[PDB]
Amino acid sequence: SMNAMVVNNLTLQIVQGHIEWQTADVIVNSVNPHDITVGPVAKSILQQAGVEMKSEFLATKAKQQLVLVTKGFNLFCKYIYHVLWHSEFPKPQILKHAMKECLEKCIEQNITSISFPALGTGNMEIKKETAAEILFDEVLTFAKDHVKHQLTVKFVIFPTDLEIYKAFSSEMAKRSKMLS
Repeated sequence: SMNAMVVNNLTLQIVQGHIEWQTADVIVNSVNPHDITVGPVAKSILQQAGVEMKSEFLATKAKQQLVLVTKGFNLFCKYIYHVLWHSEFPKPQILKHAMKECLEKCIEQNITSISFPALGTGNMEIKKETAAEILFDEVLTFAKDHVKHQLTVKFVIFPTDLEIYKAFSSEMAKRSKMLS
């Protein structure tokens, strides 16, 4: 099935793999803002990035939002964008607004590649198809509003999350057909 598409200066890719083993300018984490040590993506990123990443997260948080930015530390990225799942807001709203914020931050920081997990999936509030719709909506809106910005956006799906992979790939194929 489809795993990559180009929309003007934006390249969209779906990859089966480990988010924490990516090389990209930015890797996106997904956390409970009060405790970054739980959840499959968060635990993987924290293990790979190392203890100094948690220290910087905590220090930055104490100085203070939907995205908190740290260095990559032992990840092969320059920055980590930590999406903060604040408990008091509806999850679909957080997903949409955090995606928009991440993509704008890419322009702010001269980012050429950003790798996301299957953001917004694996909870009880958002259907996988809904998460895919939201994410693709925001990436395509971004491309329409910032046509000049060259960016590779990759969604990295855990290799055994086959249903999630199918949902993202189906959404890609639909978007590609709409655009052709």
